[PDB]
Amino acid sequence: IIIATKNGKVRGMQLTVFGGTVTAFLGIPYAQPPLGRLRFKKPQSLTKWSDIWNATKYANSCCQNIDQSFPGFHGSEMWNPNTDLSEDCLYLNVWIPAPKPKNATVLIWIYGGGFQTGTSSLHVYDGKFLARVERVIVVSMNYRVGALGFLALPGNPEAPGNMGLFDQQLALQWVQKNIAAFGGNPKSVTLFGESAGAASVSLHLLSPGSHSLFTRAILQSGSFNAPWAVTSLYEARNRTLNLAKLTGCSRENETEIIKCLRNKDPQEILLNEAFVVPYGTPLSVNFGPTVDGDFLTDMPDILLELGQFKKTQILVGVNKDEGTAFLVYGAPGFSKDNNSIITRKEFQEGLKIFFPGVSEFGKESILFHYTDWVQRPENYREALGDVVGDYNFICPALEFTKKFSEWGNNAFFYYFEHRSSKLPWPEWMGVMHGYEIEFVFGLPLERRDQYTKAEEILSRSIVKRWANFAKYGNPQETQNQSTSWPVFKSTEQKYLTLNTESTRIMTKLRAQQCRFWTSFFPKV
Amino acid sequence: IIIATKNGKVRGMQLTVFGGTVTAFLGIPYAQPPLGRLRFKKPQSLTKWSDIWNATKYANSCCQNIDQSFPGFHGSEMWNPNTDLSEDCLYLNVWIPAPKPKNATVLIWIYGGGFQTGTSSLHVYDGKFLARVERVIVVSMNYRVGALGFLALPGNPEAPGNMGLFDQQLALQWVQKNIAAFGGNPKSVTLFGESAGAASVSLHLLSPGSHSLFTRAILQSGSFNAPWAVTSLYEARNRTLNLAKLTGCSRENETEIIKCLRNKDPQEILLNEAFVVPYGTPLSVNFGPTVDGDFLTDMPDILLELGQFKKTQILVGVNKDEGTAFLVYGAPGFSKDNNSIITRKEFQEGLKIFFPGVSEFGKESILFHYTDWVQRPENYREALGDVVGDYNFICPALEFTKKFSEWGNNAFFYYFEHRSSKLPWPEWMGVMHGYEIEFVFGLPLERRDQYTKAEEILSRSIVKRWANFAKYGNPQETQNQSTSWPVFKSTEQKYLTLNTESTRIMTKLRAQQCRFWTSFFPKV
Ligand SMILES: *[C@@H]1O[C@H](CO[C@H]2O[C@@H](C)[C@@H](O)[C@@H](O)[C@@H]2O)[C@@H](O[C@@H]2O[C@H](CO)[C@@H](O)[C@H](O)[C@H]2NC(C)=O)[C@H](O)[C@H]1NC(C)=O
Ligand SMILES: *[C@@H]1O[C@H](CO[C@H]2O[C@@H](C)[C@@H](O)[C@@H](O)[C@@H]2O)[C@@H](O[C@@H]2O[C@H](CO)[C@@H](O)[C@H](O)[C@H]2NC(C)=O)[C@H](O)[C@H]1NC(C)=O
Ligand SMILES: *[C@@H]1O[C@H](CO)[C@@H](O[C@@H]2O[C@H](CO)[C@@H](O)[C@H](O)[C@H]2NC(C)=O)[C@H](O)[C@H]1NC(C)=O
Ligand SMILES: *[C@@H]1O[C@H](CO)[C@@H](O[C@@H]2O[C@H](CO)[C@@H](O)[C@H](O)[C@H]2NC(C)=O)[C@H](O)[C@H]1NC(C)=O
Ligand SMILES: *[C@@H]1O[C@H](CO)[C@@H](O)[C@H](O)[C@H]1NC(C)=O
Ligand SMILES: *[C@@H]1O[C@H](CO)[C@@H](O)[C@H](O)[C@H]1NC(C)=O
Ligand SMILES: *[C@@H]1O[C@H](CO)[C@@H](O)[C@H](O)[C@H]1NC(C)=O
Ligand SMILES: *[C@@H]1O[C@H](CO)[C@@H](O)[C@H](O)[C@H]1NC(C)=O
Ligand SMILES: *[C@@H]1O[C@H](CO)[C@@H](O)[C@H](O)[C@H]1NC(C)=O
Ligand SMILES: *[C@@H]1O[C@H](CO)[C@@H](O)[C@H](O)[C@H]1NC(C)=O
Ligand SMILES: [Cl-]
Ligand SMILES: [Cl-]
Ligand SMILES: [Cl-]
Ligand SMILES: [Cl-]
Repeated sequence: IIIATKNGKVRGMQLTVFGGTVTAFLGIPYAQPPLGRLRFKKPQSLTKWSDIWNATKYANSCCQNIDQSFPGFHGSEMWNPNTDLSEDCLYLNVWIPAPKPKNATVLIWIYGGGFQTGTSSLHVYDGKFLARVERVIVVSMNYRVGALGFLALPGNPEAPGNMGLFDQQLALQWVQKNIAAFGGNPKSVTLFGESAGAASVSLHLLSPGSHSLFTRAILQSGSFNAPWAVTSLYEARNRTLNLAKLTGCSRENETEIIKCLRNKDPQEILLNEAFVVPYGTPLSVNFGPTVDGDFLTDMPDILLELGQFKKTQILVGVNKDEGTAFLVYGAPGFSKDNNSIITRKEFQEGLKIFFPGVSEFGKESILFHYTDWVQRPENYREALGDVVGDYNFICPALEFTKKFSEWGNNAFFYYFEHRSSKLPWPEWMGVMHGYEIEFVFGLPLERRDQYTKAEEILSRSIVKRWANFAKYGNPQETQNQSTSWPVFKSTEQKYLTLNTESTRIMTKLRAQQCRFWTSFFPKV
Repeated sequence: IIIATKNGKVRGMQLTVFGGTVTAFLGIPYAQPPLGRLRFKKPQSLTKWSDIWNATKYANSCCQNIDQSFPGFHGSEMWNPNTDLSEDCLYLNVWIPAPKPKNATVLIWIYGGGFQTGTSSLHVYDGKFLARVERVIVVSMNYRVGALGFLALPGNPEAPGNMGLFDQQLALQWVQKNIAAFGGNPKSVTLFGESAGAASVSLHLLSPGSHSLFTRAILQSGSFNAPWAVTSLYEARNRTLNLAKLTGCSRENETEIIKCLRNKDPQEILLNEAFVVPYGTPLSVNFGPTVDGDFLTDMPDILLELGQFKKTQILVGVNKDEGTAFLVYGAPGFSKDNNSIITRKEFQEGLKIFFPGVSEFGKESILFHYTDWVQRPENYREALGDVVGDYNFICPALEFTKKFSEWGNNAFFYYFEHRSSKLPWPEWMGVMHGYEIEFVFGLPLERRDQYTKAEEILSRSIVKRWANFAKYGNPQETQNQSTSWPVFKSTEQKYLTLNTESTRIMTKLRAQQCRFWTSFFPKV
């Protein structure tokens, strides 16, 4: 099966899925390889080829450091790249239903990884189930991460910042230009992403250059107002300068720093990324989105507050235990291989790990809010995970949702509270960050895969809600006497819970905690 | 001029005021002298006399410690008793217009003094101007203060607690029974009081036994939810026991403690009051109102929250610099005789003076809220006064007013921001606690008295607003193109400013500060 695109012909492959067929185009190029003089620059448009480009396997993932904390452990290693790393990584994937759809709604996935890691080729991002079951087209792209994606010297087109966000945007344009040839509708495009991919989705809502490149947006565990999501101009300069220093690239002409940096081996850039900050945390985002005056015209908090964003429906959600994953990457007394009962003093040390440049009064105030017990051995263990999850993910998603909904548009908020029966991490970690993704992509619809029946049904329903959101702007499941998902409004603040037992309409998720993070904490 | 009362005849005296005449009955007894076996007991009803009781001078003030901090200084000494002290102090005063009114509205004054001091005979509480100018009747009473008024052993009728509040109540009853004989209307009775007298007024709103004894209420700089106004059952026991210890009255039968205490000289009781707490502040209320199960049936915060109070109009207000008066009674670096520029470290020490049993985190949180400057030498001096005024007076009055108004009734809130031209305290102390009182009582209407013309006019208007509140439930001045005083509602929270220049309608007095005291601080 060959499809003609604006730039040339591409050949896909056929896949058998659930007694049916999906056509996959894995590894289509969508920009000039950002090599040599192009390193650190905005992606450049691709020139046409003749002959048939073979899109029959996943392409290279972008250069990135890897999680080596737990070698041989599936819980961590499932997130590591499963394709060669290369600066030559600007590729995308298309999954289309078979037979070819006529005008299918398009779902475009943006992976997370803290803007430092990730790739579109992970097993948990495999778009074939969605294409099979919902007759949507799924698109996913690789975008540059780390310094190669986000090194910033404000205004300097040699290293303008946000390059990885421009990679995402050029791929959204590729879909606008090319997806009708695959039977897709460019006027019915939903972005969806998780963590940094969700924060990325939220920034496309703010970027004028992305306005016309999509219809609706889904934000899983992330948004651009999360404390890790946007690098200040101040931090970004300092970090670019530290990178320069660490690589023998300290200069006077700023364009001489970049020219020098362009001569370094990709691997020398990667090795030095960790150290550009004096004290990092497990949630460090050394190189991330900045206000560059191009993709992002002003501090995004100001844009959100004042209603300067694309007016459309949003679907937003978080997981019950967002913060737990992070505790075993540096918090004292924690371990994936025991129940991690910590003491008051370990808790206090843990705050120091997660809030390194925060005043002592700042830290005691967290302690004060989070240690008024209602004792129980796991009090402290549980509080630290909640601290981390509320501050970094839940309260920001909830605030993003209130502020966005205040300008008129329908918003839907979910609280995912199901722990995978296959989860390789311990029980105390609960409903972890990243672990709704496999339900969204329909992995439990595969009966061979060892999930329970209740999980198949949960996945089926979520897949239907996401597809209905995408096609119709309303994440209902209308056929099986399902709980109706109410609009989230800043007054009532209704949200839907997602779980195998009984799905509920509830109100004001984390009301007390978020008042602390959102109103008070930003003052310290 | 002789008037027959239920208990006997009383003779008054005539007074010349503003080219007219007022009749004064100064020193009418309203209960059995609470002496001997009656010490610490609820006031007992007075038995009739024959012959004419001479009410021609102020009676004894109740026993109390005196402010000796500034001998010969008018600023402090104007508040000290100006009549002999005696346990034989249960007397009241009546000022009536001449000629005798037909059915005049009645204004009943309850003095403050932290429930430890005060008397109805102060020059600033002289009811003759009000009687002359507004043709109201003014009543005022002495009530027991300190341990003699408020010593509590819950449930024990030898020392039940709240005796001074029962003194106030028996005097309200005396007015119900006797004021028609003076030309007054028992159905048109407004209580007004300042500081502890205002807190007392607010408790009469909660006490079922006071329900039928008045119509409306005015609260100047105080309410029962202020942090100093109600003694916990816990503190009260401890304090009664410490008093016992200090006087050689420690016993086993609790009624043996009281019997012993009844043998002590009044002066030995007074001397020991200060020490019943390990650490007091300048705002200490050693012996005050308790939940006694009689005057007060439950924790007053619960009563207010749940709407269990007399449904009527209230007029509530505070002064611009409530907290300053207190700083020269123990805060380091402060003095009435210099400009009291303190440093950060003095500020911190001052918090320790005012918040002695408060966690170190509690104190830094005050510091954090109050030291974000917009530097200026008087930053710290000003912040400490604001801390003290907001916490102790302004935020509680504002909260009382919101909560009361939420049950349907009209409430009016004022912010008194005029500094007396005659104020003997320094300028840095500004618009002090206690210094609206002389405007309310019309002292500036006396032209001989050295006040400015703008002050005469301000006093005239306030007197008219208070009298209109009392007579008609609406503190308007309707004749002189005055700013209309809007109802205070918990949404808009409109208040009127009182000053010589221009009177304003403003909103949400101390919004940021009170969120701190009212929502957050009670948690520490
Ligand atoms: C801006 O960067 C400086 C640079 O210091 C860094 O040098 C880099 C090459 C890298 O190795 C990095 O780890 C190292 O810290 C930071 O200055 C440092 O600040 C800390 C304060 O805790 C000191 O302990 C370091 O000694 C100090 N180094 C120097 C040379 O001054 C600085 O903290 C940073 N500022 C910002 C914006 O956070
Ligand atoms: C309840 O009262 C006790 C009694 O202690 C007091 O004895 C009184 C007669 C009087 O002189 C008073 O000043 C004295 O403090 C309090 O116990 C005291 O607590 C403080 C703690 O700061 C200690 O430093 C004292 O040594 C200690 N004394 C004794 C004998 O224990 C106690 O604080 C108080 N509790 C409450 C309810 O606040
Ligand atoms: C869980 O495992 C961790 C790591 O193995 C344990 O934390 C260690 O405990 C002891 C003393 O507290 C020390 O030898 C190490 O320094 C600790 N490591 C870290 C990173 O804190 C922890 O004790 C275990 N807890 C259990 C079994 O509850
Ligand atoms: C205002 O007066 C007070 C009291 O007289 C001064 O505070 C004193 O200052 C010195 C040193 O700071 C000490 O000798 C005393 O211990 C202080 N007394 C108290 C109670 O703090 C203060 O210095 C004066 N401040 C001025 C002129 O600004
Ligand atoms: C692409 O795939 C086709 C079909 O098998 C093959 O014949 C062709 O040679 C391929 N082109 C390459 C390897 O570049
Ligand atoms: C796809 O649907 C859109 C409306 O969203 C319509 O305007 C467009 O022409 C359609 N394209 C097809 C069926 O080719
Ligand atoms: C509706 O329920 C049926 C079973 O009665 C199931 O086969 C189907 O997958 C469900 N549809 C959705 C979208 O959940
Ligand atoms: C009360 O005053 C009257 C009038 O002057 C006087 O004649 C009478 O004796 C007085 N009674 C006393 C002093 O008890
Ligand atoms: C006083 O006015 C009241 C109404 O508040 C009325 O009921 C009462 O009879 C009046 N008493 C007089 C004029 O004696
Ligand atoms: C109204 O103003 C006049 C002067 O025109 C003044 O004499 C009078 O006291 C004022 N009345 C009140 C109640 O303020
Ligand atoms: Cl929960
Ligand atoms: Cl359901
Ligand atoms: Cl002010
Ligand atoms: Cl006016």
